[PDB]
Formats: sequence, C-alpha cells, structure tokens
Amino acid sequence: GHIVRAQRRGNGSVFQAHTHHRVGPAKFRALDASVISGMVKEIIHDPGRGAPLAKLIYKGFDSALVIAPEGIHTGQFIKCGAQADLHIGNILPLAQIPEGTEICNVEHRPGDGGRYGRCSGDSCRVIGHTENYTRIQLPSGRKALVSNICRATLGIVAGGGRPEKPLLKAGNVHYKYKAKRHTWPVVCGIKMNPVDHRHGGGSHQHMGAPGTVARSARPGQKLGLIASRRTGRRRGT
Amino acid sequence: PKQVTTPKEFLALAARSDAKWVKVKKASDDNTKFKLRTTKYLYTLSVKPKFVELVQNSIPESLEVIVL
Amino acid sequence: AAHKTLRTKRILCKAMKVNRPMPQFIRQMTGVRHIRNPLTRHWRRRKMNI
Amino acid sequence: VDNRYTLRRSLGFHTIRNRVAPVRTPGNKLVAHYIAKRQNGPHCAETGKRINGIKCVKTCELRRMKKNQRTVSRPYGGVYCGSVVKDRIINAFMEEEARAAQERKMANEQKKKGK
Amino acid sequence: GAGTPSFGPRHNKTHTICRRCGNCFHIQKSKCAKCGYPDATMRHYDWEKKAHRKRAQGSGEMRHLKVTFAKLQRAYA
RNA sequence: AUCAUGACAGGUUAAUCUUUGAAUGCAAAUUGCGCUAAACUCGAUCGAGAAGCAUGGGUGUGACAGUACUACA
RNA sequence: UAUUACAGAUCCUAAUUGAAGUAGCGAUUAUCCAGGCUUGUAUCCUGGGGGCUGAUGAGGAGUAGGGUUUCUGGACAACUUAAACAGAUCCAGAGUUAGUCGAUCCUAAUCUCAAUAAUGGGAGAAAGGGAGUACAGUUGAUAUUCUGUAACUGACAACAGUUCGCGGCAACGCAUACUAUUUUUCUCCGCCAAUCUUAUACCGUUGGUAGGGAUCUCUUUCCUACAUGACAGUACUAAUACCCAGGGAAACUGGUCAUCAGGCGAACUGCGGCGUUCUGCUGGCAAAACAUAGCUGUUAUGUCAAUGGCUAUUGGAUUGGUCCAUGAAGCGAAAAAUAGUUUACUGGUCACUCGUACCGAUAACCGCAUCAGGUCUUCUAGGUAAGUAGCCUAUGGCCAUUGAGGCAUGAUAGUUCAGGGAAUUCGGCCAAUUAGAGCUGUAACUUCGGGAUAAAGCUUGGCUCUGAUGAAAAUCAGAACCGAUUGUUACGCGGAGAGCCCAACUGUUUAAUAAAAACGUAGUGUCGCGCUGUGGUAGUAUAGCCAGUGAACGCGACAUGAAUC
RNA sequence: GAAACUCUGAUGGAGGACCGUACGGGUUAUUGAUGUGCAAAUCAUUUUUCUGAUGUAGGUAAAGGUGCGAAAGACUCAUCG
Repeated sequence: GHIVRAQRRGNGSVFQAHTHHRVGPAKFRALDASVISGMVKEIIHDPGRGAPLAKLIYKGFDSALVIAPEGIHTGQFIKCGAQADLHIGNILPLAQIPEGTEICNVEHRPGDGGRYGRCSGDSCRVIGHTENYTRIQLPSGRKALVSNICRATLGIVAGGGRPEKPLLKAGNVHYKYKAKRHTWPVVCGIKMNPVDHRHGGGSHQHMGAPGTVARSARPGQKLGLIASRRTGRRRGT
Repeated sequence: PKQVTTPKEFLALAARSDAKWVKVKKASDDNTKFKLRTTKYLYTLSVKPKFVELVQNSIPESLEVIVL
Repeated sequence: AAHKTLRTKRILCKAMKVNRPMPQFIRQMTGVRHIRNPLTRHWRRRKMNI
Repeated sequence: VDNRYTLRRSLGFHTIRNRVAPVRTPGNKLVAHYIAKRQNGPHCAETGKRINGIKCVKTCELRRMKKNQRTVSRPYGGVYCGSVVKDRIINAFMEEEARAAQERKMANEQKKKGK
Repeated sequence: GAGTPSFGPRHNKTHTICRRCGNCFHIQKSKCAKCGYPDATMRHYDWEKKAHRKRAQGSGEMRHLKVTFAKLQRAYA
C-alpha cells in the first residue's frame, strides 16, 4: 500500500495554512496587575476567520488585536479590569460577572490570550460560582471549571449566522479554502483503488469491511468512523 | 532653459562670474534673442528692434559675444 | 546573454580563443602528424554545457 | 508611413514601471517615452481625506522643493485637516477644563465640613 | 505528448558551475552533486572507486606534493 | 657563450608565489558589502595602496556582571 | 609447458555485398526577360515585368536559452536532398564605451546560522519595491553608453551676499535649523462595469504650395510632405473632487449615463482656497531635422490657415457593483507633536564596480539535424464587416521551394453530376441542406428563471431622391425607377423536430488506442476531540514539526451526491 | 385602486448565462492523410472552451516502499502495479 491522504497531512508541505494576508494573532494584552480604558481604533476583517477583529489602543500607544463582540463600534471606550462595569465590549474577570449570561473569548489559564468561544456567533454561558473556579458551559454542551482571576470579553461574537446561507457553487468553496488551507476537493475512499485507501477496490463500489474502528487502530488504519459509540439517525435524545 | 522678461535682470545675470558666452541670434517678427549661457541654465531674452542696439552695449565687455 | 555574469563571460572568452586550427610549426618541430586541437568545436553542432 | 516603435529599455514585459507613450520627435520619428509613476500624496488620519495645499509628487522630490510647499502652516499642519483639529481643540480643552473644575469641585465640596 | 512537444519549454538550468569542483552544483538545493560543496569534507564513496580516482590526487598538478616524493627517492637509493 | 666575467631543456635548495579551495573579515549563480594603534610605501597635516581582522579549544593577562560566600565598617 | 585447432551461439569486433543507378529528392508565394562578375548561375548581385507575405506578418525589438552565430575581406575539399563564384560553412583579422538603461541596494514565498546576559544576523526578484536624460549626428559592425547641444540627481568642500517671522475672518499663502522619542502619511496595491477627456494613430469636412505618377478619351485629378524631445516658466479662459466665508432650504430643491445629495447646513454668491487634468502663449527652437531649386562644400525659399470625430488604443479623472474571496513586505523619504540645543537660506569639484555585439524560432533555443513539433512578451496601417474573424492592398520584408518533358492508369485534396432520395451501411459514417440582419410569429412541458435563434413565414441589389433624430461630416425610416426574380451574390455564418437511458448543472481525467455513465461539486447525514487534548509526522537531540497567526457557526475522519416526493 | 399594492414603457447592467475571435487552453469525429513519417505521437478538415474551480511565466516547497493525485494505479526528465 501507499501512505494515505489522512497520514499525508502531517508531513505538511502543501497542507500548511495560507497565512500571508492574515493580520495577526488574535488575543488579549498580558495581565500586568485597577481598570484600564482602551479606544477601538478600528474594526477589520482578516482572511480565514469568519469573525471580525477589533484593534484596541491602550494609550505611547500599546496595541491589541482583540476578537470582536457584536455591537462594538469605532471610538467606543473598552474597559479591561475588575472594577469596570457591565457593557458589551468590556473585559472582566469571571469573579465579577453575573451567572446566566453570554461571554466571549474566555481564557483557560490566566494571562493566556483567550481560548474558548472565539468563532462567529458563539458564546460561553456561565453556570455558577463555586469559590475559585467559575464553572462555564462551552458552545458544544461540555462544562469546564475555569479560575475566577482569568478574563473574558462580554457578549456574543460578531458575524453570526454565516452558514445560514448556502454556497451554491463549487467556486464559492474554492475561494473559501484559498484563504484557509488546501484540504479540498475531497475524493472519497471507496472511489480509490485498494492500494490508495482502505475502502477502495472491488468490482462494484462498496466498503466491505465494517467501516468503524477503535482508538487502538494504527496510522493508515484509522479511516472512517473512529470509536463511534452510536451510529445512524440521532432520533430524539 | 529659462526666459527672462526684464532687460535689467538680464544684466544682473551677465555679471555673476558664472557666464561663459552670450549668443546673438535673429528671430521671427524681426526680433532677436540674447542667449546668456550659465553653468546651470541658459537664460534667453526676447526683445523688439527698438531696444536692440542699446542692450548689446549694456552687456559686459569681458564676456565673449558670438554672432549668428 | 545579454546580462551575463563576469565569470560566465570568462568561460565564453576562453571557449572562443581556444577554438582555432592547430599551428603549422608543431608538425614541423615534432614531426608527428595527425594531431587535432581537442577543444575545437562548432557552436551549432556541439553545445558546451557550461 | 510606418508608425511602429521599439521599446528602448531591455525589459520586455508590460509591468507598471515599464509603460510607454508614443511621442513625435523633432526629426519626425515616433518613439517610446516612459511614464513616471503616479502619486496619491498625503491623505489624513481620521476620515481619510485629501489635505489641501501640497502637491502629490514623490516624497524624495518633495525634499528638493522649498520648506514652504512641504507643509500647511497650522499645528498638526500635514497630518490633520482643519475640522479634525478644531475638534481636538474643543475636546482637549473641555477634558482638561472638566478635570480642572473637578479639582475646584473637590476643593469646594470638602470645605463644607469645616464651616 | 511526452516526447518531442514537451521538450520545447526546456530552457531553465537545474545545475550551475560549482566553485570547488568547477565541473552540477544544484541551484535550488545549493549542493555540488559531484563533490558535495559546501560540506567541508569532499564527497567520495567506496562503491564509486572507479570514478573517485579520476578526481583524486595524481590527476592534477601536484605542485607541492611531487617535490616531497622526490626527496624520499634521494634519501633511500 | 668559449683554457670562462661559464652556453643551456640539465639536477637540487631558496626566493617570487595570480583568482580559488579546510578557506578563515561578512557573503556569493554578485568580481557584492565591510574594519584598523603605530610602522611600511608611494602620495603634496591628510588620502590611498601594501599588510592585517574567522570559528573552536588550551595557558597566561586584563575587564565587566552577581541581594554567591565572608570579614571589617 | 599452455589464454593450444571453429561454419554455426537472434555470438563479439572490423570491413563488404545483392537489392540498386532502384525507392525517392518532401513541406514553404511563382516565376520570367535582358545585363554585370566569371572556365562555369534559373540560383551570386543590378534593372525591368509578374507574384507572395497582407500589422498575433518569415516586419521592427526583447526575457529565458545559445555564445561570436554579429562585421569586413578572401576561399569552395566538405556541408546547406541538383547547381554554386553564394551562405548561419571554412580561413584571417576586427567589434560590445553609461553617475541617469539594468545589476549593485530593499525585502516576499522560502532557506540557513547564532544567541537565550539573548528579542537577532545573513541569503533570497536582470518581470515586485527603487534618486536621476533627452534630442540631433556619426561607424563596415557600438549607442538613452561615443561627439555636439540642452537638462537632472546625489555626495563632499569651503565662500560670497542676504536673514534673525510675517500675510488671510477662513480654506490657505510666503524666506527658514538640528538630535532624540513617539505618532501618522507617501512608497501602497484584488477583479469587473460605466461615463468624461489629453496624447498617439486613423477617417474626416474647408482650402493651399512644393515635387513626383498618370493621359486615345475623361479626371482643376492621384500619391508623398505639411513636423518640435526631456526639461523650465505664468496668463486667463473651464472643468470636476474637497474644503472655507456669507446664505438658512416642503408649494421640497439641486444633480447623474446610473445609484443620489442636503439643518452633522442644500440651492446660490465670491473676480474664495487647493489638488489633478485642460486650452492658449512662450523659453528649449531652428542654429537642428526634412522637402524642393541652383552652385562647387554651401546659398536660397518653404514646412501654412481653419476645425470636427458617432472611430480605436493608451494615460488620467469621476463613480458604481461584487466577496462564508476583503486583495504583499521592507529599505527609504517627508511631516507632526512633545522635550532639549539653536540663527538660517540662496548661489566649485567628483561620481567607483560589473552587463551592453547578434538570434529570440522565420535555419541561431529544446527536440541527435538548417526537424511542417514545442517554448514567455512587446509596437500594431487602409477597405469590406458587429469585428484583433475571413478576404484584398500601401510602408517593411521577400521568390524560403532541383530543373527539362509528358498527362493514360492509380493515390490524395477538390468543384459538378439526369431520374430516385438512405434502397448503401453494424450505424445517415460522410457530405449536402440550413445560416447574417430587419419585420412578423413562437408549442407541449417547467424548479416559472427557462424552453427560444423553438418551429414556421416573409424582405435584402443598383440608381435618383424625400423625411425624421443629433452639434455632428452619422444612422434609421419611407418612395420612385431599373434588369436574366437576383441580391447574408465572393468571404464568413445553426440542418430542425419527436421519444427513451445515464449524470443534475460550470468543471476534472488514463502525456502516446478509453473524455465517459467515471472523478468532482453544492445539498443532506453520521462519527471523534474542549488543548497536559485530537488527527498526523519525525527520530535520538528530552530535536520540534503540520493542522495552529487555530478553538465546536471550529478542526479532523467517512458516506451519499442539485431540487421535488 | 377605498386600501394592500400591481399593469405599461424606459433606465440599469447581475450571472461558475449564451454565440464567437487567437502563435490562448483542451483534443470529439473523419477510425481522413502519414505509418522507409516533417514528427520515437505530426498534418488537414471538423469539433470543445474562451472573465472563469481560467490560462501562463519566473522564484520557491514536497523525493523512491517516499512524494503528489477534482482518483486514470495517473504523474515523478521519451523510463512507473
């Protein structure tokens, strides 16, 4: 057999991110001990990422490409800190914020940059305050103990509802993955011959083998549904 | 190559100790052009045949004068 | 060419001054006959590969 | 007649730097003359508008020109146009005047306790 | 398809003259295939023992080295 | 050039020793881009050429860094 | 004593037969006649016919590559499918001139060392960035490089004369330093579409003068020529963008080809401000260059006056639309602010290094070769026409191509064929018919967008006029009359309709027997994982690489393959 | 037209729309010519596409049980299960 397209993404020659026109890494300023006001100089769109970024100035002018909540405008004053009040814009630690509210770009570790809840039209919800660890629900469903000192932007991330509209033409998806990375178009494994992929070969196109494989299964062998505790139509539940 | 309107300003440019020659030259409409050479530029002076005779005399004696 | 480098130009010089007939007086001196200049060529037939 | 004309420079291709225009010589011969590049010249920060009172030439040949024609006379002469400078005066006055009146306020308010 | 027509656009040069070898210096990869420049050691293998002795000592002038052979004749004769 | 003030295709040793190469002032598909107390040599105090300047490690010499250890204030 | 005896091994190497004076001498417009030079020319040159190429040209020029093929002189043993005095062949000499064109300098994708007391250094583009040049002349070959003439840019020096901040309500104007820090701008950026306008080319209405061509007759005719560089200046005409002063808007007004603009201040008025374009007038500048006329190197006259483009290309201006697409960096330059130190501005010498000839496919490159193949780009005339089509022709370049004689048969590329009209054949394969434009007229079915140029009819020339719309020298409509009923005259231009199957669709694919129903796609669905993680890779250095400049509207793994049911 | 709005004409210039040029990109048919070729894949006529998932140049990245592959076991210097 040959090495399979799933294995070949590691070696990373043509399968690298197209990172040329990307404006910078989206994160907070570092922590550095109250309250600090910060004007939104402008809000710009970087390629690949569906969200906007908003370039702040903590005037020297110290810059920070923070990811943009919805309802931010140019020449708003954003207020990072503990004793900053509640507006959509402001960047509070999880000690201060009320529970049962939608927050954006929340950090895992303090002073980190921002980790959970970054893509367009997403938000971490806050469940409740234990003592040190403010428990929050992530967009998927999963729940996470996160320390109260670490920061999070208030409100929902901008650019919501982009997949509501379908892309009618193959050309629209060509321009989508030009900004991101080469991973498209996908040739299906059944169509390929036996050497190229596991599902390939045979007189008539069909999978033949069970098509559902363990965590223990090797490189080359992990193809199709990996460790699928259910399959088929998820009716109810 | 600049042109110079006033006959007085021409004679200031002539007596700089830059200028190597002046060239006299007949023109259309019975005019004539006094082309002062300088290291940088060539200063031309269009004149009518009323004040043609006086200007040549006005020019410094030392500077060489090539007639055409 | 044009836009040749200098050390490219050095090789093309040496390749054309070396291209000539063998002199007459070596055959008179040594008395050997049938020696050809090895670095003779024609531009159209054999390329240099330099 | 044949009015076709060669490129003079040894670059063949039709890039932005290698562009030509046909011109009649003194000798009745058409010939390539090469186009010098366009310049936008100084826009302003804030809004993004053209300031007046300066030519769009290259900034290198802006140096060769007189110091007069490089600038506009006011404070923030080149960078900011007129009405944006008016707004900076009004705000930077009344930000400082409110802060100065705050020092008058916290002087005046605390004196009520003594009397 | 793969023959005469596709020989047409063959104008770029893969290899260029090499400084140490002077012979096949790879422009993109920057290495002399024949001699291994710029590795400080000079390339030879025992599987090409034929091709090595074309390059190796004896082939050139030996300006310093021939006079040091000639001393050792005189001392032992 | 001949009984020598010694011919030259002789043989050594010593000079001179171009651009390179371990290649070594920094590079190189480029005759690209540097730096220097005196002395040297032309050039008429101040330019140029000539000749220097690599990395690694050894012994010596010097200088800097430290809320490392310690004494005397 | 042995590298010891050959007819064979599709044996090895070297030479040589028949076939055979046979197959064949292709492709590319077309050659003919008189002279010159010669032992000798259809071929090498001259002159004159007849032709071809027919602005994506065998025209004039360049990247990449070639490397002397360039140029002059002499030469024909060989080569250039015959011939040869010719040649990209042979031989002997000669030729490539730069501060302004390039390289050099900066970084991009990307590659490679070093430090971690570090926060980088270096490489990487002869199409990106990038200070600065033009004309005329000259050689057997070089020219934006040489000469003449006129500019311009940078760096390093002193030195002479001015000057120690003012105008406008405002937009802004006018003569002002340097170091540093920070901030901003220029450099500077996708694609598509529309309108307006310089320059160049071309066609035009009005004339004109210089020379040449044409002539039985006709033509106050036909052709050529009617031109001004970089650079520097300052008039008022007149534009659009934007801003300023007054002005203070519904009976809403102003404005575009189009969208539109306005109390966050419109119309409108200023001999406003300012940027970019424009017209005229100069300097450069007629001294040059070109065309006539005459004299033996140079003297004469002349290169003029008026004013349109519905035509094209280029530069620029004013805008719009489009994106789950938002379309380089760096060196460098100027400005501003805040400190501190202050006088400034205008007006001789020098400019290193390396490339520079010619070809650019048509014989100079890659295909073993002077190979009907292949290979990036530039300047782009007239007529016909919707035209960068096809067809014809000025400027420029050419006859690339063995000759002499025959003409039955056959091969191949072509026009045409009475009557029939697919009977031929596996099969309407092939060819024929259809065709451009204007005016009529258009069905079932449909995802309501399509189908649709559906189908099916008619008209089309020449000549003399008339009218409408524009500014307009253009284009459209209408009527007479004419003869072989014919007219998109050559050139170029769909045969059409009615069923059924497969894939929805634009797209991709076995370079060299398969272009499809195969692959792809949007759409639909399932599975894994919250970063100390997941899917990879990588290999001994406790190396760090890819998704990741990333975070579930995400990343990765599969399967189905638009919509409708 | 009581209204909600919808009839006629112009304006406008959207679309992985259509016809159609090339020394553009492909290569359907004649199973034509050639098959001692001009050519170790050509020529003629016909045909497909022609603002895009477009073509194309230079530099640059990926290397042999690997690479890359809108997948044909295709391609990786006339060489590839």
